Amino acid sequence: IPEWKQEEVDAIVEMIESRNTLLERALDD
Amino acid sequence: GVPPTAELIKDEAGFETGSGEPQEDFVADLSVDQVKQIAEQKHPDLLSYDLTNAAKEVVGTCTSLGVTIE
RNA sequence: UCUCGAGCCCUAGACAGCCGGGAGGUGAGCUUAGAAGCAGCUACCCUCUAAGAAAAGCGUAACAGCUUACCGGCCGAGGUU
Repeated sequence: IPEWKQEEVDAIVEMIESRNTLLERALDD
Repeated sequence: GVPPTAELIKDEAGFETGSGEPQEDFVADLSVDQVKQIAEQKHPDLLSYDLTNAAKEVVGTCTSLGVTIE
């Protein structure tokens, strides 16, 4: 449950809002 | 292209060589504006988008030679 | 080779392998005719960014070149101490 993977998903979601698995994760949110 | 940093500094700085040990031996100084100009001459050699960052790049070679700022 | 235990990592993809990326300021400053990761001394900072040392090991007269770090992909189950 690494913290950097969590900060990433949020970072990604912040760009979509305005690693493939992390992208999917974000897209799924 | 445009000449390197090490030199563009030793010009407006008014000195020829650096310091055997930087940050410990401040050889020269450079006003913020002076650094704003150099950053303008290297716009092509630097990757930064804004002038702000371009500075951080230049403002990174000085303090490492005893080139304080004001 | 068999058996028992502890720590840590892992399907938010672990360990290994293979492929791709490994970038700019800048070939840092000093010393030196020259030294550009890599003779020696000191410092070891910030841009772009998903990464990429002021360079861990070879290599060169010095470059070049080949790779480690680091990032991404393929793969898919335990792996490592």
